[PDB]
Amino acid sequence: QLVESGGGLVQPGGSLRLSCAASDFDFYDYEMSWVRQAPGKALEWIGNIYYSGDTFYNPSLKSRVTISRDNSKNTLYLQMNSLRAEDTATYYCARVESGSGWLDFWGQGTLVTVSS
Amino acid sequence: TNLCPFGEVFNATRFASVYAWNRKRISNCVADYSVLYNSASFSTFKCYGVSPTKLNDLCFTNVYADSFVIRGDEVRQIAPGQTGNIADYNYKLPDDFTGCVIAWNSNNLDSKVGGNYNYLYRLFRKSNLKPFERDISTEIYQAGSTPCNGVKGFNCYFPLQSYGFQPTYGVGYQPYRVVVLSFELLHAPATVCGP
Ligand SMILES: *[C@@H]1O[C@H](CO)[C@@H](O)[C@H](O)[C@H]1NC(C)=O
Repeated sequence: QLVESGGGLVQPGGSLRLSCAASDFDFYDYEMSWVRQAPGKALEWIGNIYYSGDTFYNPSLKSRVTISRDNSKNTLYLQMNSLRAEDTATYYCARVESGSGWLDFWGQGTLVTVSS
Repeated sequence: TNLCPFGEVFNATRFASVYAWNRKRISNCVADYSVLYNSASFSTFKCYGVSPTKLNDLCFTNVYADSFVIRGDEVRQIAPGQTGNIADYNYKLPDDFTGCVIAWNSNNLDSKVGGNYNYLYRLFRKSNLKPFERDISTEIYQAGSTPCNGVKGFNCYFPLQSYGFQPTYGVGYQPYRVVVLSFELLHAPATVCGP
């Protein structure tokens, strides 16, 4: 059973790490993506990491977001710094199909809220 | 009187993706097109509305150079009146296009053994592009009679995909670099001429 961690409450001067685990499928050749859903807004695309550790980021979030992966540990890592008060959301790790743009959300989603 | 910067357009190290294609205005110079047609590198050199051998004679106004990277079996879609993913959702040429589509195979520049994933193409749009329209709106859209309210309906789609360019990949999937020269014909005092 795949799980997730790293999501809690965090101050807007620091950073957070988010982790997606993978189980009952191979975390080898899939194209994974990080998206987020703000309360009351649509799903916003944060970034995606390809095969062989190449990343494409949202142009609004290019300088604050780093995404990595570890295929041996079967984990997907997001790190986000210099947080704002609007950055609170439910964050989802998804798998991108090839040829179709279908996102396969098998994570339950992590809840991240920011305050003082 | 100096040369137009075709060196900074063709021989550039990094091209943009086709969904975010680069546009370079060319003005206040003289352009030598004879080096482009006589070069052996360009596999595709197709001129619509002009002739490639006659391009050293016409004075133009504000020549646009559109640089991007597509795959081999989509070079036929960089032409007026074609249909495909690139023509509809990535790069649309007008029906009265007067210019030259230039394309050369760049397998040994734009491929990695693990995959060069830095080149992107739009898979789907709500409507076809207008001629010379760049859409870089990297949203997440919904389809299938459920909205993109979350995961509780049918899941949402991401429009941009990456070509996984490999050297091993057969022709027709290898990275082809495309420069589209577009001409505007003598509305004002012309600035770019031939020698
Ligand atoms: C690109 O480099 C080659 C290397 O010889 C050169 O022949 C060619 O003219 C260059 N392209 C342009 C547009 O200058």
